[PDB]
Order: sequence, then C-alpha cells, then structure tokens
Amino acid sequence: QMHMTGAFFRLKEIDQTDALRRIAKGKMAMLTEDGDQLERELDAMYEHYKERKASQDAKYR
Amino acid sequence: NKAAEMSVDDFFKGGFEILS
Amino acid sequence: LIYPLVQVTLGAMRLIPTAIYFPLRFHLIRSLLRLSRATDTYIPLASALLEVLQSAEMKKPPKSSTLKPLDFATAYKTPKSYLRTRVYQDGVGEQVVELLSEFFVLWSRNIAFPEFALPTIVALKRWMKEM
Amino acid sequence: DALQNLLDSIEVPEGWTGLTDPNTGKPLNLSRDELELIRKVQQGLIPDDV
Amino acid sequence: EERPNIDIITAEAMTLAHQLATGEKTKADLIDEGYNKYAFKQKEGLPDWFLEDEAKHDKPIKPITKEAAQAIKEKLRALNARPIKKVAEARARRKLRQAKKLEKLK
Amino acid sequence: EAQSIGAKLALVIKSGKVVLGYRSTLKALRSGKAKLILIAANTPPLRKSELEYYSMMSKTPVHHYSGTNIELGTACGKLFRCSTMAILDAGDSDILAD
Amino acid sequence: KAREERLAIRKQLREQRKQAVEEHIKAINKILREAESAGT
Amino acid sequence: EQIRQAQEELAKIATQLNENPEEYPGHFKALARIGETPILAIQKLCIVTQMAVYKDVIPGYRIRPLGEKEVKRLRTYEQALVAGYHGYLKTLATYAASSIPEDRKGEPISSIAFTCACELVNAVPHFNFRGDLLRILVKKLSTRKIDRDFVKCREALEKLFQDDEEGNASQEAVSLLSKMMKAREYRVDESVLNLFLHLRLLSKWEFRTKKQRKLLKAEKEAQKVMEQADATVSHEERERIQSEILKMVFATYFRILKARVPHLMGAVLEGLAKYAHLINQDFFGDLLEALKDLIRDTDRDTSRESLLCTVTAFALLEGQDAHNARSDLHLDLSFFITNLYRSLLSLSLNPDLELGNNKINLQTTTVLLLRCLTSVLLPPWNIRSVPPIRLAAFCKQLMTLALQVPEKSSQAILGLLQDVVHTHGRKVAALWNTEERKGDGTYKPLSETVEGSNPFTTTIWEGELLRKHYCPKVREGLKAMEKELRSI
RNA sequence: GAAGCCAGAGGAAACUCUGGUGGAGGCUCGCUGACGUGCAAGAUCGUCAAAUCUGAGCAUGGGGGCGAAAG
Repeated sequence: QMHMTGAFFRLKEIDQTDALRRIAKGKMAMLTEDGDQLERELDAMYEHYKERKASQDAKYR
Repeated sequence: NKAAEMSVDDFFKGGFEILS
Repeated sequence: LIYPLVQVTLGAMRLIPTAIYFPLRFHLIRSLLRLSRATDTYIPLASALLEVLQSAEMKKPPKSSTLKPLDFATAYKTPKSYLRTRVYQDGVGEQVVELLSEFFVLWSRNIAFPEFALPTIVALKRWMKEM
Repeated sequence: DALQNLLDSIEVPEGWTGLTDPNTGKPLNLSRDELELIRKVQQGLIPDDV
Repeated sequence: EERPNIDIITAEAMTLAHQLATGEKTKADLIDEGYNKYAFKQKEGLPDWFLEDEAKHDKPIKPITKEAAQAIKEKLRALNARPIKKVAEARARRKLRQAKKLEKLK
Repeated sequence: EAQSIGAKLALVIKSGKVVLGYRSTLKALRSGKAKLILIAANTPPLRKSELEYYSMMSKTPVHHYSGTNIELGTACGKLFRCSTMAILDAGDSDILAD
Repeated sequence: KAREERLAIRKQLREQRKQAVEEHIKAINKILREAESAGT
Repeated sequence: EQIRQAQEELAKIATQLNENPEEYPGHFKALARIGETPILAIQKLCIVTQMAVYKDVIPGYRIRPLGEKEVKRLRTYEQALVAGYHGYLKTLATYAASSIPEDRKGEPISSIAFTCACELVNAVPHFNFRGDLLRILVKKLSTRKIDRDFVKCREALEKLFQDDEEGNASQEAVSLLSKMMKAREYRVDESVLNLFLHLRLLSKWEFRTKKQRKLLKAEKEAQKVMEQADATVSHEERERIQSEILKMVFATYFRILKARVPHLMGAVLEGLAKYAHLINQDFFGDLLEALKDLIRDTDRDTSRESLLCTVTAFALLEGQDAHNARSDLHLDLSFFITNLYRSLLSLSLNPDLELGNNKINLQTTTVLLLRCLTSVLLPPWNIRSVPPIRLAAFCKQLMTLALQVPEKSSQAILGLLQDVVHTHGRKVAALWNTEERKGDGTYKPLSETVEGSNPFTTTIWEGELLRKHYCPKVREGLKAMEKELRSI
C-alpha cells in the first residue's frame, strides 16, 4: 500500500499486418521594384526590436 | 422567531383547513 | 364548523371579482353577516365591500338608460344591458351602503369600534374626494 | 430623473464635458459636429473639408 | 443581432472641448488654428518605424487646464475604485501609521 | 473483465507452470518454450520494448496487463511486486484458448 | 487530565492514519481472497 | 447498414487522434465530410463524436493565426484543429436553430446540439471562438419559451459564471446577455437576470549532472521573479474585468428600472441589494435617492412596487459596510420609515395581499410587508436602541392592520408583534396598561409622521375584536401575545 | 522523554495494558505596552514590538499632509 501511494520499438500498430510479416522476415535495411520585400524585412526587425525592448520589464511579460 | 417563520413565502398557499 | 364554512364562503366569494357576479358577491356577504350577527364571531367584510366600491364602473360616468331596476334577491349574474347603466350603478350603490351599515352596526358597541372603523372611514373619504 | 443621472454616471455620454451650461443649468454636452471638429484638429488630417 | 463614436480620453482633447463649450473659441477659430505646420502631413502609406518615431517626438505642446484634467480622471474612474470597504481600510491603515509613529517617539 | 482475467491467472499458476520477474521471462523467451507474456503498466518503456522485441522474434504472444506491478502480484496471489510474467504451461485454464 | 489528553491526541493520530488507508487494505484483502480460491 | 460503416469510421478517427494526434491532421476534415451524409442517424452520431474528440484534443491555450521538422508538423496540426473547430461550431449553430418538431423517435438533432454546446462551454471556455459557442446559448435564451433546452442552456451559463476564476469568459457572456436584453426590450424570462446573481467574479534522489543542476538554479530564479509579477498583474486584471462587468450589470439594472418592466423589478432590486457594496461610495447614496423617486412615482400592482423598493432600501443598509458608513455617507431611512407608516391603513383594505432564499424578490406583498416591519422593529443592528415612539406607533397601527386582513396575514402580524413584545417589553407595555397611559396630549391616528402621532396616549383596544375572530389560529395567536405581556 | 519497532496478555479487529529498544520536534537547567473588533452599559476574540554569536568584504532604506493606488 505504501509502495503504490526517439520512440522505442512497439508491437501495437504492427500486429495483424503485412508489415509484421515483412519485419519478422528480417532482411538488412538502412535509412539513407516597389520595395515590397525590403519593406517586409524592415518591419520584421522593427517588431522584434519592440518586442525585445518591451520584454525586459518582466511585468510586460 | 415567529416573524421569520411566517415570513417565508410557502405559508400562504391557500389550503383549506377541512381538507387536511 | 364555523372556520371551514367562512373559509369556503370567502373562497367562493373571491373566485373572480367581476361586475357580472356583483349580485352573486352581494348575496354571499349577507350570508356572512347573518352568521356573525347570530353568533358573536368577527368576519371582516370591509375589504370585500370597498373592493366593490372601487371598481371601474362606479368610477366611469354612466350612460342614459331606462328599464326595470333588477331585484337583488334572485340573480346570480348581470344581464348585458347593465354595463354602464345609471340604474345598475345606483342598484349596486344602495347595496354597498346597506351591507356596510349592517356590518358596522353589528360591532357598533364593542370597546374598539373607532379603530375597527378607522381604515374604512379614510378609504371612504378618499373615494369621495376622487369622485 | 435620478435613474438617468445614475445611467450617465455609469456610462458617460459621448459629448460629456463636466461643465454646466450658463443658459440652462443642465450639463453642457458637445454635439456630433463639434466632436468631429475636435477629432479633426487633434489629428490635423483635415483642417477643412472639400 | 439584426458612424464611429468619438470618445475623448486625452487631457489636451478635453481642453479643446472645454474651450468650445465655453465662449472662448468658436468653430471658425478652431478651423483657422488647424491650418498650422502640422497640417498636411502624410500618414496613409508610411511604415510604422517612420510614423511611431514622429508620434513620439512631434506632439504639439499645448497647455492643459485643471478642469480638463479633472474631467478625464472622473471619466476614466472605474466603478470599483472607491467601495465602502476599500476606503475604510485606507483610513484604518492611516490611523495605524500615526499610532506606530507615536510609539517610535515614545 | 478484470475479475475474469484475475480468475484464470490464479488458476494457471496454481496448476500449470509459470515464472515471475524480468530475468526469468527473458530466459523463458530465449528458450522458445514460452506461451504467453504479461507486462505491467508501470514497466519502464525500455523494458516494454525489449520484451516485445524478444516476444516477436519468438512469436510468443504478449498481453498488456491493465494494472500496475503491485496489482499484478496480488492478482497472482504473491505478496511481492511483479512487472513481467511468463506462462509456460496453462495447466487447466482457458488463458491460452483465446 | 494529562493522561487522556495525550491519549486523545494518540487516538486522533491513529484515526487519521486509518482514514488514509481505510479501503486499500480491504481491496487487497478482497483481491487476495479469489487468488487462493481460484477454480475449485 | 451504412450506419455500421459510418460507426467504424467514427471509432477509427477518434481512437486514432486520441493515441497520436499529430501524425494525422486530416482526420478533423474527415470527421466533417462523413457528417454531410443525408441520413439523420449518422448526423446525430457524428455531432456527438466531434464533441468527444475536440474535448480530448483542445489544448490549454489559444493558438495565433500564422499569416505572414517537429515545429512544422505542430503548426500544421494546430491549424487543422482551429479550422475544424470553427466548422464544427457553425454546424452546431445551424442544427440548434433548426426546427425542433420532428418524428417522435426521440430527441431531435437540435437537442443534441444544445447538449454538445453546453458541454463544450463548461469544458473548453478558454479556447478560441468562445463567442460563437456562447451565441448559440444566448440565442436560445432570447425566446421566452421554457423547454428542456432552455433549462440546459441556463444551467450551463450558471455553471460558467460560478466557476470562472479569471473573468474573461464571464465578461464576454455578460456583454452578450446585456446586449440581448436591450435588443429584446426586456421581454426576457427573468431567469437570465438571475444569471447575474451567480457571477463569481463579483463575490527519490534523482541524479543530476553539473550542467543540469545549473540550469535548474537559473530556472528557479526566473520563475520566482515571474511569479511575483504574475501575482501583481493578476490583481489588476481581475479588478479591471470586475469593473467592466459591474458597468454592464448595473447599466442593465437601471435601464429596467427606468422603463419599469413589471416582471423584472423584483429581480433587479435583488441584484442592486446584492452588489451595491462593490461600487463607489458616492454612488451608494444615489441608489437610495433613486429608490425614493420610484416610490414617489408609484405614490402618484402599485402597492407591491413601493414595498419592493422599501425592502431593498433596508436590505441595503443591513450590510455591515453600509452600516458602518451610516454617518459618513448620510444614509437616512427616515423617508422609508415614514412612507411605510402612512401606507399601513391603505394596505389593510387591499384585497390582493395574498395573491401569491431570496431577500427582495418575494411573490407575496404580505411577505414584503413583514420584511419591512422586521427591519424597522427588529433590525440586525442596534435592536435595543430603537426609539420607543417608533415602536409604539407601528404596534398600534399593526393591531389595526390585523383587524381587517385575511386570516393568514392577520396571523403573521400577530406572530410578529409577539416577537416585538418579547424583545422590547417595557417599551410597549404601557400600551396595554391604562394606568400607565400618558396624559400629555391626544392620540392622532392620521398623522403625517411617526412622532407626530402620540402613541403612548392611547391604549390597544383591538384585542376585544380579535378574541372573537373566526380563525382559531388568530385567537391562539392573540393569546400568545398576552401570555408574553403577562410574563413581562 | 514522542513518533517508530520487538515481545507477551485481553479483544474478531479497531485498540487497551505490561516489559523493552529508539532518542525527536519540543521544553528545561547552569550565571508589558500600543492598537483593532465590540451594535453594550464593556464581555469575548484578533495584529504588532521586544528576535544564533562573530572576523573579513558589500548593497539598499529612512519626513509630512492629500488620495482607493497610481501618484
């Protein structure tokens, strides 16, 4: 009573499938003008600067 | 006491005291 | 059996307060006054009588009509001819005066008559002022 | 009415100024044309129409 | 479910409105003063970094009357700023501070 | 079917062959004679993946027990925790019928 | 008085411990009952 | 049948999204198309399953529009979630507004839509499109027709108001309710007003490496300064939203009073009495003045409205905060005490005294009269500092009241004066003793003021009529009062 | 001298008692004021002040009234 108080290999979704037959068979396998763009870049840094300058308050955050 | 007990709305239905 | 009797009496009394059943309502008062006079029990009719007096028809001016005044001893309803008739509003007018006097004369001797009649007096002066 | 005063206090009218009109003792309220004029001047976009 | 309301929240805006309500400056006077150096400045298609810079450094300097300042404070006052409870604690907090200060004197 | 699975689990060890614990079931799986494997819910994920891998390469059926290792041991009648079980002989139970 | 006061605190402490594990023990005891009963 | 095939797809999608939702962002659209099948059987099943899955997958935060590998897949999954939820709410709205009467094979599709919408309100209020969800509920509450769906929508909003701890969900619903009430010209069922009364806003050695230990130390300091700032911001935002709701709640209350909606004034006055202590001091005196104007207007049905305001006025002052601010804020109830006094004679003649946890909204005018009388004669505060003249004036007038009222009303007043005699005693004893009668004037029944009448110069004579009253309860009630007097 | 643990007796147990082990918070030993509440003619309650020693380095604070705080 006191005691009770990137993914790994898993057989759940492979069971009952032709994939299981393939995997269990076991062959070797390896995995092998108008300034629109300039303006958009400029506004991007302005927002980043404003956000960075406002985020050093810790009450704004 | 008595004033509060008679002040509740479910005192004044209209039930006749012959049909208890 | 006095308590159950006047309970159902006032119940059948206050079913629907309309002019159609004013003669019906008037008779139920007379039954209550007789019971109170023979015994010595108090039955409050002051609200019942004054509710008669404060209805619409005795406020509204009447109409000129001529026919036989109705005898208030054999009617349970009002024929449609009497809706704004001078005769009807007079017919009830004598009645409301009569049962008011009968009710008040019963308790005209007990120690507490002036307080028993005070709210009715104020109401009647008020009604007279508006009329 | 007292109720109207409470409503005005809770939600101030658009032309509310807090002043009292000398001609009629009731509070002085701006009108729509006046409010547009303050809006125009404080931004300066349109000093005069047309 | 089946015009933009102009709501004055600025002290200088309240001041100009007060001058119109009073017989200080008329409608004609306000139009004339609107034709100043700040008039006819483009804003429609200009970037934020350009406009926000001017808004910070190009605010006209105008006097503010105390009556205009008070009205803005009254207009922006919240409905729960001064309840009976909150005012009571402030006075109670006040009496303690003098009471404690009197003790440091003793 | 929590009562049902516990009922057959009690009988299978009371009559048939069974081993308990992670080290014993790996030996059973390596032997190739195992018939059914039970894995507790709180078993570490690496241990779950390891057992499922050996079970596949032996074609030993695997069942994921709903409860924890504690609930598994008591269901088996033992007084100790048990994360993994290997059933070698059903005895007189229908645990391998399905 | 000191005898019951310390006893009363002891009773409250034991009651608190019992209320924490009031049903886990019975559930295990119940689950052990069909364990050694099984199919007979 | 095709329903079995549809059921299989429903089970497939829902379980598949439960286990690993990121891998299959298109199941949300898959739940959509199979819902446009034209059989009502699958449509009912599809709607419920969509409710089930969305409760499972909706996160604990809103997600912004993008506009402008593991990061990209999360973006696609979240965008699919919003698009499906927006489409689901549109389908729920259409079905709810659809015609209810159908074949008596069970509840219609509309009833399930309200069930689904109510569950989402109490489960995921924080998520996006809360207004579209709340608009379904409010649209149902703007019809004045009580049915099962109407109660269900009302119960959902009751739960939301009293479980909202932040305040954003409450504010958006209050704005919707206030706007709908104005748009309907206050023809609502007064259960929607009672929703305002429910607002809660208005009331094992794990080993750690050298670098792992240094990161946690940095994280703890960052969390500490953030927690302090979060505490401060939470107080300001809570107070600000409270002010916004108080603005909408009180504005609706006053606009009902100005238009004088007969079936809502009882509910409004309960709200004013409940929430007056949450607003500014200078507005508290205005509430009393506004009450006086309503009474004066009715002085120009009508008896109940004036009694409703008088009950509210005393209940306003019975609060502890208002009681301690009596002297400071100039809250005098002398107007209401006098007005209640001059109305006692008229109320006797009124025949509709009986035509009927709340403190103000009570259906019986006799009950309202008793609440006012208890406030004047048996206040919660300073019960044994009440002026004796005020006690005597009402005691004499109340025996006169008891003479000419229905049996139960007379019994209620008789019981009330039993408590008054018991609690005060010698202050009213001289009224029943002729030798202790004052001889410094004559009794004035129809006085304009309580003190103007000379009530200690008279004697209670009404016992000689009430001893022969037709109701045994009244006779026993009268005997109860004298028994208390004899024990004084 | 407590929880905890061991043994024995009564009890179905919960527990009760006895004999031990254990040595913890805690307690102990050495050379009074200001306020608040008070719904009465002041009862009962609540807040604060008196707060490990020491060397070498180092930082911040301080008055008044007004105001709900922000100021």
